[PDB]
Amino acid sequence: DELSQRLARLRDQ
Amino acid sequence: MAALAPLPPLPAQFKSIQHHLRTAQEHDKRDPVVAYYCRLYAMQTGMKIDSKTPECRKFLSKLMDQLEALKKQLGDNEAITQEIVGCAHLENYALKMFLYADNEDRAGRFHKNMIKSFYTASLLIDVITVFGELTDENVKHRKYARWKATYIHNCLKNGETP
Repeated sequence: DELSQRLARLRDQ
Repeated sequence: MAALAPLPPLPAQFKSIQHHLRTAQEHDKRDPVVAYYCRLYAMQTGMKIDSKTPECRKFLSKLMDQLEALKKQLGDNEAITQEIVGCAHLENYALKMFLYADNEDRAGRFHKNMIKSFYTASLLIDVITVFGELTDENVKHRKYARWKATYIHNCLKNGETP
């Protein structure tokens, strides 16, 4: 979930 | 980010993204856009498989470190800011390798380059799922390419002609 958020931030959304 | 910057050992459960990660490393200087999306596919596949076992969460965290590092490096590159441009980039490159390997195949020239180009083309089609669902044509080229690669490889490995 810390991961899930880094991903969402990574993919600019 | 260093050339061949090491991740921790690959969890056994992530064995299916091993070659996507290798492809990423092999493109880290030649084509950082391909290297980036290859890692993105591996991240995203890894999460779905197992994102709660500790070893895996460690691996995934280190992989996101390289993604974030590489997003930084790429900046305002359109292939990153616009998904569809990234998709076209990977798709054109996959097709380029596939048409290369296919031409070799039709000429009866069987060798490591044509084998690797087939298999990488199929690895790139896997990666293209980060842009959305595969098309029927994606699916057929992927299966075709995986088949030729492992088949031609195993023939040559055993001194047989394909």
